[PDB]
Amino acid sequence: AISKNLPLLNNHFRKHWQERVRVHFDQAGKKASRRQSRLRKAAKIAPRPIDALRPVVRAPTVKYNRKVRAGRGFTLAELKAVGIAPKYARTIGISVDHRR
Amino acid sequence: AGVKTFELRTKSKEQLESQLVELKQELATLKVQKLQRPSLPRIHTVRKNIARVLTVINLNQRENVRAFYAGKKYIPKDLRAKKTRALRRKLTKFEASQETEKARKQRIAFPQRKFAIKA
Amino acid sequence: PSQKSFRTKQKLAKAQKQNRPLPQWIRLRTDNKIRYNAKRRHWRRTKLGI
Amino acid sequence: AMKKVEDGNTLVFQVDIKSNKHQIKSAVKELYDVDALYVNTLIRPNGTKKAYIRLTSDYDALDIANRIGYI
Amino acid sequence: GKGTPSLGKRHNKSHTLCNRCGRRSFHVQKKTCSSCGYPAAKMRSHNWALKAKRRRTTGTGRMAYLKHVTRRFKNGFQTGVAKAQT
Amino acid sequence: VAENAGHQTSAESWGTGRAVARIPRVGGGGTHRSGQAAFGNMCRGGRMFAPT
RNA sequence: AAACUUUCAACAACGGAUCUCUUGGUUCUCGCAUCGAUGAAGAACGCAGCGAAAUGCGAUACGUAAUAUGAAUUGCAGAUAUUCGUGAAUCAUCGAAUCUUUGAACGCACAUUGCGCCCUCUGGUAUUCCGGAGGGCAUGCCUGUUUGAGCGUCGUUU
RNA sequence: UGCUGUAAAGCUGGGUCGAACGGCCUCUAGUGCAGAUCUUGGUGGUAGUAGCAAAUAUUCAAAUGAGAACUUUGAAGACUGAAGUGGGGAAAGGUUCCAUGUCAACAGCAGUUGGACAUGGGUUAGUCGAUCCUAAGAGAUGGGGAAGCUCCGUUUCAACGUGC
RNA sequence: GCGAGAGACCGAUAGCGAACAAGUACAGUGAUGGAAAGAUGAAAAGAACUUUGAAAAGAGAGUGAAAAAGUACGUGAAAUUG
RNA sequence: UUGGGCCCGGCUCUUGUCUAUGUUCCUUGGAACAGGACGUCACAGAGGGUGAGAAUCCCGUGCGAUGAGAUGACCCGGGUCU
Ligand SMILES: [Zn+2]
Repeated sequence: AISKNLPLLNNHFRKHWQERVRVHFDQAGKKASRRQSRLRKAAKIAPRPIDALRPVVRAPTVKYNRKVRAGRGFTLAELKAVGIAPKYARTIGISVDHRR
Repeated sequence: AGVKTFELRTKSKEQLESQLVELKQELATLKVQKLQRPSLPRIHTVRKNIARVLTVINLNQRENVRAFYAGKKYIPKDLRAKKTRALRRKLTKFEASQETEKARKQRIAFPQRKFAIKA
Repeated sequence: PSQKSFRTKQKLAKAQKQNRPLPQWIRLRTDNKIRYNAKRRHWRRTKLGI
Repeated sequence: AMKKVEDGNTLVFQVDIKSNKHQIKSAVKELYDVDALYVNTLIRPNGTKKAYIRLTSDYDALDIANRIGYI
Repeated sequence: GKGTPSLGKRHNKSHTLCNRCGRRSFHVQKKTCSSCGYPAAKMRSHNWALKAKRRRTTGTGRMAYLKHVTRRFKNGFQTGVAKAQT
Repeated sequence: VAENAGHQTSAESWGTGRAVARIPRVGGGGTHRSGQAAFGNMCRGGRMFAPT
């Protein structure tokens, strides 16, 4: 059961794993149908853009301080500075985050 | 091919009942003759003729009930829509569109705007 | 037995009517594969289990 | 069955399985205009119901059978 | 004498026909069907008997009403009558 | 192949002492399937070795 | 030497391999969301001119109506069936119906085709008895209506 | 019918047959059988062999028939010997009932015979049974347990008449 | 479940148990168990008719491209047999 | 900054109808869908059928065109009345 100079393995296959094997045969089909959903949604609301505008925020932790990424929504203060009510802002494609 | 439906539908209730009994005695006459032939395909024509008359009698009698219940609040359950059990339990469009006055004010005050970019 | 129920007698009536040979004119139909009645039953061979 | 037409003054009919002797007595009064002395019913080995309807002395079963036309 | 001599004393049925499933599994003294569980409201069925579900389930009979649910659904559960084309 | 192909049987080995190989066999009676071997890759009607 | 035994070849048997097919399966992908007290799934029993099964249907019983279509069905037979036409055949379509006995199964009961009771009509010289036809009578719970119960309790009159 | 290769095998002559199939360069796998008391199917020797021997017992003639130990009829001889090889039923069976026809299979010989095969026919109730009553018991309801499937209880800590 | 499209998948002892009147026949008191079984031909053209036979059949003949295709049906291996 | 309803479109779904070019010649064969010659169409040379391997014999395929029926407070493009 233990022979030769080999690494000791942790292969977690002592449960009925063969009943929970998920093979992603539908990756290409999911990609195509995802594109079709995206096209239908875009065509429904044109020329209004499909995305709401997102803010830019600092990634948390000491490892990702350097990077800056897209946030969830502009704070109420940021919308206050440009004079847009949050209720109004949600209707013109600007995302709002009451938590930040 | 037997009798033709559109003639039956221009008849009254009492005429149809007379023709029904007139066809039934003729079907009984054939089944006596079947004891001696014994092949008698005309029996098939008479049996489907009895079906047509009974259908016209029923469909005429059912629309008279429909007129009696047009617009009433409660009508017999066999005259109601027979979509599915679940679809009957579903909220009606009026019920599903019910809206609190607070929600009505918000939707009116802040509709989804129409806009474009890069101009 | 002689004393039977109506429900029992109704099952025995159907068991006899199913126990007939194949009518012959059915062998003459086009695209016909049935050669005989394969659901024959003899009273002494196989019981009805009623 | 036909021996009972003469010797017994009896008409033999196939009848609905669900009908009782009261309805069969009424039925023959309407269909053939004849009175039944008694109705004797029977459920056949093939599952159908057979009725023996003996007529009163007022009626001749042989005459009625020729009226119906099965003799 | 537990073989042939004892096999000659079998003339008292333990089971008769069941009214719900018609199978000759209605236990006379227990007044229960060993097959469908009659007269319990639910049908007797087990996940350890998967072949037994095959023998008696939807589609093994007439499906006299479920036959046409897809046909009625495809037309949006119409009401009324068809019109004659002009 | 189907996951249960060749495994829709209730077969048990007869054991030894009955002058037949120790392969699992179909129980019951009255059909010709009764007493026949089952479940093996060598058996007619069994499941293949290492099903795909 | 025959017979017999054994081997081989040809031919014929037995048998159903091999070969070639294939209205079946299996797996993967895509789309969809639709059972039932308005009685489902299932069961039983029946139904065709001549049918046992399978398939279909329910005493309107291998089906009725409607719409579309446009000359069949076919093993045989036969129309009081049809052909420049409300017209053959068609689960082609399907929105109107029928839907036996059952079954969650619902008047009570059920190893019985057992036993009721109510309403209307009807036959027998009948509000009471007998028969027939039609329509009804389950349970839990909810909203309401009506009739109530309790010194639970309020105001008045002794 | 031969040829080629150490071999695994390949190619060919003749016969049969009737619809697809090969070589070469690569890819791929449910890829090579003599065995597993292997699996399924088939076929032998044994072998025209073991055997077809309980229940006293059959024989003659005629008819039918292609054909008769075995069918029918007659004559005879027998047996069961009324706690029967008689005449009925309960349980169980389910058409085996009866007539006509018939012998491919079945009746471990035979078969013109049959509980076989095919086609028909047949079961009649106010009084006989069921139906009704209650027995040992079973089991709803009101309730009380139990996550629950359901369990207990049978008038039960109940406002219990589909009263007369 | 409903409806579609595919495959370096299987090809009738394989593939679903089921390509067929398959959850069928059949077994079991019951819970349950559970098979076998595809292929004539392009078309039945499925062998008229004569003869021997009690008949089944046979011998002629006939149909067919083929009967070295006769429903005991394409090919028809081996065991085993004449 | 701004309410509602009807009427027609659009979008989604279902479904009806309509469409190119050899059956020319020779040989074999029971049958030509085979071989050879000459071709034709092709946004169609997928697939199936028809007496053997059929783009051109048939259905389809490709290209689209045009009807009808639905469906959507919770899709928009318009009228119209409030
Ligand atoms: Zn049951």
